Amino acid sequence: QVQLVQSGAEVKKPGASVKVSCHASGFRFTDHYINWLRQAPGQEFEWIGWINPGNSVTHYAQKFQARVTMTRFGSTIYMELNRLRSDDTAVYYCAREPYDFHSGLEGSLDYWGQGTLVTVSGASTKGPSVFPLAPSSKSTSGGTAALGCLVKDYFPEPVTVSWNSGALTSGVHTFPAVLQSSGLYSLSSVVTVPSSSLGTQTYICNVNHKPSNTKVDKRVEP
Amino acid sequence: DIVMTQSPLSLPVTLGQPASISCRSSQSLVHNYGNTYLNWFQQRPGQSPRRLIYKVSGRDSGVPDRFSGGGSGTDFTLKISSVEAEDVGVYYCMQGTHWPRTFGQGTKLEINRTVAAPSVFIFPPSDEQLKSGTASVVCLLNNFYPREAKVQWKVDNALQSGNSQESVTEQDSKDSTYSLSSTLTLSKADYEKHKVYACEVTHQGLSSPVTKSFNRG
Ligand SMILES: *[C@@H]1O[C@H](CO)[C@@H](O)[C@H](O)[C@H]1NC(C)=O
Repeated sequence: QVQLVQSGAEVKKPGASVKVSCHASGFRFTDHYINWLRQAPGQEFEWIGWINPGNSVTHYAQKFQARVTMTRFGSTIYMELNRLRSDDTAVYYCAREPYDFHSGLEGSLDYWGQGTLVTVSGASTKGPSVFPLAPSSKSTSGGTAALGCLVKDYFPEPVTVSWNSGALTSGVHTFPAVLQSSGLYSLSSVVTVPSSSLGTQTYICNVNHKPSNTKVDKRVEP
Repeated sequence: DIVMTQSPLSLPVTLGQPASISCRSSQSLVHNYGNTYLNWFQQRPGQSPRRLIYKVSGRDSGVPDRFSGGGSGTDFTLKISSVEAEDVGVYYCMQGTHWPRTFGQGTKLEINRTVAAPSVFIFPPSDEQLKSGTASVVCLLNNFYPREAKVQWKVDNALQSGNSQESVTEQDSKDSTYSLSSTLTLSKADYEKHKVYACEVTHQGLSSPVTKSFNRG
């Protein structure tokens, strides 16, 4: 099965460098080369370039030609962007492009990675505080209860939140982050569970803020 | 260097109805042995792109039959015969004839379904948080349509004017609904100055405003 697993979200200061990873599996680089692109939120996709993961022969768009470097080791492809600036904050993607030994690169992308968020900021990073959103009688509806986790005061984005170590995904709503007046983010993740289960099942929010290397497992009790 | 333009930048479509998106290129996308390298990708909320169409009219196994693509030279079209809940997201066109690869601005397929009333919940400040100095009350609106909803914070029947944040999710890939989170934040001092904290919600699926509330004590 084809998988393109990229590295974690990073945060650098202006002028510094960022190196992004893309580990490939399920195919060979013999007949599949690797593209790197990026996407600013409000913008569309910008194409960064491609690499032949065999001989490490590269081809960069002129916009990034001066400060980009694509490399490879084993089944992992790296994309290094130097002299970072404020408008380099975007979600970076790797993508697979099949290769024919006659006619060469097919003009298409078939598989993408999950992408990595890269933000450029001089500000220091800050891990999040995690407070419970406890299920109450004010949280119950049609025999269903809603509980959650409030992730506050972190910088920068993003924070990933799972529930019960990936054993719970149904009814989960992880809301988009909100910027406070402090200059810090804050988001809330919630889930609807059976009310009849509030005394038998265990509900844990797993919070990860990789830019600060912070991991918080909070237990939500009724 | 080969500019791509998409004709409806936003496309409100009711379920079970067809839809079409146009892509226009500044140059001819025909290459070598007559191959026209035009691609159509789909990007659902919070996911990676997924290829729907290759070489103008090619479609992989796994991509639904309701997806088709046509056109020629500098004018192409992606068509969905009957729009479904999972079709929500942003669609892109991408050329592969020349370098650099270029995309369209993207078409936002906004899905329209029956009116859904929101599930209104509320959460009092945590005990761990109160020991820090701040208090955050959370108002939760679950699975409603349309997207337009009003949330009003009431502190002892006093309409609040500037101590809350708000956030709306993207459209759900299964029920085409929305969810909303409001967070009223005060100092532990200002939290302990009042008693009743309420969120009043106004939405088209509610005959009368639903007011959730909790009193300290
Ligand atoms: C959206 O779909 C509903 C369900 O059939 C339909 O009645 C309505 O007219 C559509 N659009 C609007 C503007 O409500």
